[PDB]
Amino acid sequence: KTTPTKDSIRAEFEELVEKDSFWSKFVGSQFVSMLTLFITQIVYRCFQYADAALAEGFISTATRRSS
Amino acid sequence: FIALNNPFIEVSGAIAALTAMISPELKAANVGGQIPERVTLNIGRRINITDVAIQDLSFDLDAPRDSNGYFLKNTVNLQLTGSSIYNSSDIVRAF
Amino acid sequence: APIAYGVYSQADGVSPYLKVTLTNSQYQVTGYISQGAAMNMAQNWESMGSVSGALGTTSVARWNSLMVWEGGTPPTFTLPVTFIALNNPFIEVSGAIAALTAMISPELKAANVGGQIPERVTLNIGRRINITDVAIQDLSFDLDAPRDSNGYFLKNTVNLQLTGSSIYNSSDIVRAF
Amino acid sequence: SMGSVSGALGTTSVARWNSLMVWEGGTPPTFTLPVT
Amino acid sequence: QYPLSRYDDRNIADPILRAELRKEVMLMCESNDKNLTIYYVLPDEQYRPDLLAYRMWGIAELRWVVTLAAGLEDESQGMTVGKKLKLPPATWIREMIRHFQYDGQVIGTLSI
Amino acid sequence: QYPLSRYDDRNIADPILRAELRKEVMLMCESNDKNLTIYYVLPDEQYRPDLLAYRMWGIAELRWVVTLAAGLEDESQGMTVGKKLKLPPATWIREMIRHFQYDGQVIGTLSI
Amino acid sequence: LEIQEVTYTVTAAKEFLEVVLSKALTAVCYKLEVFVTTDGKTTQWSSSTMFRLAGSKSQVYVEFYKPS
Amino acid sequence: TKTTTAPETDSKRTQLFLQSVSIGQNEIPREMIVGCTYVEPGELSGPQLMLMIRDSTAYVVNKLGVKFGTILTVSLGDPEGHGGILFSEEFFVLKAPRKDDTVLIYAFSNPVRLLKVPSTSAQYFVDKPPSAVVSSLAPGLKVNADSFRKTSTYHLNVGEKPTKVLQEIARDTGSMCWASRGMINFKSMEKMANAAPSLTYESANPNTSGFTISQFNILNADYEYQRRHNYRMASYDMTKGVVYSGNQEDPIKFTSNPDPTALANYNKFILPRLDMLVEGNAALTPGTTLKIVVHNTAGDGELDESIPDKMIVMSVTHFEDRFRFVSRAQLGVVN
Amino acid sequence: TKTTTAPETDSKRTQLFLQSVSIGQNEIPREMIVGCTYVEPGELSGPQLMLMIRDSTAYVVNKLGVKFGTILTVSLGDPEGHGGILFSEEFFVLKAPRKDDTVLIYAFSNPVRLLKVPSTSAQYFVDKPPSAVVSSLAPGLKVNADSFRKTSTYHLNVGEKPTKVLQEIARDTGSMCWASRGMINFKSMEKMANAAPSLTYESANPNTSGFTISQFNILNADYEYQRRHNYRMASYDMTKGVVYSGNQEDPIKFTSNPDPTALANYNKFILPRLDMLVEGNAALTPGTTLKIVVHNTAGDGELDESIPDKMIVMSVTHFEDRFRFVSRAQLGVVN
Repeated sequence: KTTPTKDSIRAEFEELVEKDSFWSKFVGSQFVSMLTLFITQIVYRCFQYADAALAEGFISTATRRSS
Repeated sequence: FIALNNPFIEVSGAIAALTAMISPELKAANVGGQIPERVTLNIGRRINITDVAIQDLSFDLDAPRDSNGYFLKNTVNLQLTGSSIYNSSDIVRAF
Repeated sequence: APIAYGVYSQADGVSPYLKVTLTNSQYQVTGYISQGAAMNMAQNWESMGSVSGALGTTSVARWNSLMVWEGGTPPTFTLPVTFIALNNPFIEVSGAIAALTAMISPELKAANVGGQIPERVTLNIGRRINITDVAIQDLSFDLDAPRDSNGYFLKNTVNLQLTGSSIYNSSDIVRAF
Repeated sequence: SMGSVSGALGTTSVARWNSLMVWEGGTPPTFTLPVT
Repeated sequence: QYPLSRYDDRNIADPILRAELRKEVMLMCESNDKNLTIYYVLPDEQYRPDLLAYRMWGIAELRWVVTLAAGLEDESQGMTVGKKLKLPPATWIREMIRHFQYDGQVIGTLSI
Repeated sequence: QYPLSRYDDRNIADPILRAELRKEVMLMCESNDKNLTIYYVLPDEQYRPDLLAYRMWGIAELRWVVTLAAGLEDESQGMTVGKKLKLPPATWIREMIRHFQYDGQVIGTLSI
Repeated sequence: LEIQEVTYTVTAAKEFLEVVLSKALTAVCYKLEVFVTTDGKTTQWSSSTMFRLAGSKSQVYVEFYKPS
Repeated sequence: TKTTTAPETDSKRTQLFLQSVSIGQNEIPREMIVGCTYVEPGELSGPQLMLMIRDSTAYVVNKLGVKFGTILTVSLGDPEGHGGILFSEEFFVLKAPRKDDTVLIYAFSNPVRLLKVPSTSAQYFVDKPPSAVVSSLAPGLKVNADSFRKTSTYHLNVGEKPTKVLQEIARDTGSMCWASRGMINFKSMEKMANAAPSLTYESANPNTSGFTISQFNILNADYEYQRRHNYRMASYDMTKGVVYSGNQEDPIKFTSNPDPTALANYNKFILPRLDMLVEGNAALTPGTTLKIVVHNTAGDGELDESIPDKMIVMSVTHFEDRFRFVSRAQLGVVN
Repeated sequence: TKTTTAPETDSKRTQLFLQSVSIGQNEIPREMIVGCTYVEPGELSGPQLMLMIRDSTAYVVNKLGVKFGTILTVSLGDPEGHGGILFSEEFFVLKAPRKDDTVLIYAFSNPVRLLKVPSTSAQYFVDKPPSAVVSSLAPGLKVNADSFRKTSTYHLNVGEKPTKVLQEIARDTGSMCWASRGMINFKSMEKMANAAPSLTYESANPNTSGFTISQFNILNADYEYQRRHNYRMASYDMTKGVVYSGNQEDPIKFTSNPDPTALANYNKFILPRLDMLVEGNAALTPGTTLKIVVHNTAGDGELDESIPDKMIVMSVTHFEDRFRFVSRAQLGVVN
């Protein structure tokens, strides 16, 4: 998915985790949710940075005076 | 009721008897026996009514008790009714 | 094994004939009998009839000349239990109230459907009246009772209403005594 | 309230379950506090 | 399925067509209407627009508005402590996102 | 006509087609899902899986699940006392039985 | 002859990844063709008898029939 | 194959009107049924039934499978009450919704249900006596008829119910139809007016030797039913021309059959007069003639002359709840 | 000319289902509206609306002039509740009586209102694909279709609604129609039976991960709807003779179009089974497939097998009073 929400990344981790002895135990737990959210923050930052820079590149679609 | 010689026969058996008279019998084969049985009431010796129906009952649970656990005194509040509309000539016979 | 509460012990000198016990699969509560307990039953005897259709075969088919039976109620009780602490206030007065409050409530987190319904108790008044499958309907207690230095009640009083779970037959209700 | 009739009974278990009192709902605890 | 909140600007899938909504929001945030609120950046909100969004509106997905109004492109650069911001209510921005998400037309378009 | 309890595996008449349902149940019992229950075999349940089925679920017709999970073909073969078993809930089993009785397709089939 | 298609995405490597058609589609079937699409490129994958002479890079698959 | 088995000895209980209900060889406990409504109409609309069954455990619909096409074996009677009759019939279920831990079952009588099925193919009876047509259309009922005179032709098209042809036969013969208790009935209207009563119903009399009416309704709207039959019939016959029948001062109306006997009986019917509610008599069936005596309950005990002495039963409804058994009837007079 | 303006900043309030109502560029205060009923049906009867507005000062009808032809701009959504959706639609007012210091407004959706106008002149489409007919009849809606195969001829006479031709197209193609939220929908019936569910509704389960049903109705009357479709279709074709289609043991019925593909799809429909009432979900639209699990609340927690696992939504009704937001749905199964 192009738009990453926390639920999508957590679901990806859960899909990848299964069929393992160690990790499959902790599928539903607080630690996994916190780790996934902490990781999703970077993905959100990168995607929004790309969108914002692409938008502000042109004069016709610039949203700020300095640009 | 108040016991003088044998509490079970005088005070603690009467309440069980009344609680038996008030309830129906639903394990009976015929239809007339499934309705609660009717009673004969006699107030003193001078007022007689047949086929009365008991429609309410109550008694106290803070009555004096015997060393074996039986009541020595109690009181029962009863509500009774006739089973048909009496005629002018019939009702005089009850007295 | 249920957990005991109330005035179950014999250190106070009161006979078991003057105590009420409520027992179920988790708790057991014991208390005294106050001055206003009672037991009640009722029946309903009787519109569709008219004067012009009366008379001066079974007796059930003639509903215009005789009285008819409609239904009845299971026996009901009103028990204002009483507790007083003598040795340890928590297990006598402040624990029994919590036990009753737990027995009156449902449990919605259980797996089975039948385990979610409030459970039913066994009532034994003194030693001579015993009724099974009794459902608790109402409950109440006061909040201005005397307090201990640690904050637990030294005396209380609980008013309860109990009901049967079915209509009794004439032969069955005699056994209850 | 009213029990019922035209019956009693001597498959069987289900009939009795219907006759037994039903649980309908509840009420959250309430208080009456005269503060001073 | 994993949906999106109604307060997210990502509801418009094209990064170029989102420019109209961003321009309208930024133009509002520099005006002086009577429904505007004044909020200063606290010392603990230098790197966290989510905290500012939660403290102001109660919704945490509106951090893109806070990033836009400060004049930044990424969230990794810190805002200047003590910068005065003016922020509109949530309903307006929400309907504005919906407007460009659906109608998309520019305010003032003449139709027949 | 003698009705079969809705929790019986005999509800599927062919012993070969019942193998798929048995495989699914065994695969679930060996996983590490978060709503399983852990039960150890007690000394008085060595030859009686029905007692275990009644003590865990409350239903006595679920003894085939206990026999399957323990690893025996015959009910007269004693279980090992103290063996750790993981057993799923009853509604899940009923749903699987219904699916394989009225639809009878593999869990990962693709349809149009 | 008529042509109908069905598609399945991959979430992880399950090391065998069997794909099963429906009962009705298997009732009416004449040929089967498999395509795998990765980063915009699509190719056919040939069939093989068991895995008799292929290893570690060959794009092959094996057909099978369920008891149902 | 179907086997005829003996009744079981575990049913020791006697009821008021509804005695037992069974699905095949299995019994629904009788205490679970809280309602019952049995209707016997005066035309070929068949006997109907409706049962309300308390089902809180999801047993009647879930495990017994009660839907379209279920056949119930119902035993109805009153061997102790006012009328000691007893009979057994089979019913066919049309629908059964479930609401509020209750199931309402709508059923139709099987021998009449088979007569209310649209025809897949057309059948024509050319120059056949009415008896052969009735026997061929309904081969499962006993025929009780006294008003068959001539022979004629009848047509049954595709998609039409067989009951339509029977109603046409009734109209052409001038009789009254109703199928109840295993028989189909054709009874002439002219001979019904001269029939002696069999029961006596009285009001405001407590020393009566018969039964008693508790509630009754007087209908004075005789024009409401005579409005539709106030016409002069006419039709075309290729060898006679135009054939008329009926009065001389009424408007004309055209039909198709140019049969003088059929035309003469086109305007015969029964005029309803009274509705009454009694205390559960199971001997009241349509076609019964009763003697009615009504006294006034104020003034000077004057008899009501507005109610005729002899009346015929048209429709009967029996109803049993969990406490009481009641009947309702509609009475009428031949025009 | 019409100008597209920005929303005002004076509307700071958020509601449950009804967010705002406006007439042009002027707003009716939201606190004055005490009722709201929005209906999305499963056929081309269009979305409907009904508002009850308290007007004691004589302002809504007197000074605003609300009568036939008033266009309302209504914003409906639920951005915080169970389903976070939000949309805007326009409505056309038909009538608005005033009683007891209150006004009841009956409105119809404008894009469908334009489709429910009788035609002044007749239009015939000779040998046209269905897509062109749909685009020409309703040029304001987006078309969502998957069941168009062939080409045929359609006729629209004087005084007939354009919706009739669309319903005929649906019957000839075998699909389901409903126009909601700016789209017109044609979805095939054979592909709907193989669709995976999207939501889960459970009863008597308090540990569920989905939503919860509070009241539900079980309908067992499947014959009531199958009675009308139990026929064998036949028609006349000048080059083939008589053309049949359907079963072999059912009565015959004649139609006019001798098209085998149209004849085959003449008897397809959806059979209603269940009605339920939930706690205000705004994501429930017709065409949705749900998974339903029902537990029993007495006896031993047995599952009810009389309710199928997957169901389709047919009709949806949303209702908001001044305290609570509720939804009602009708569910069915493809024959």
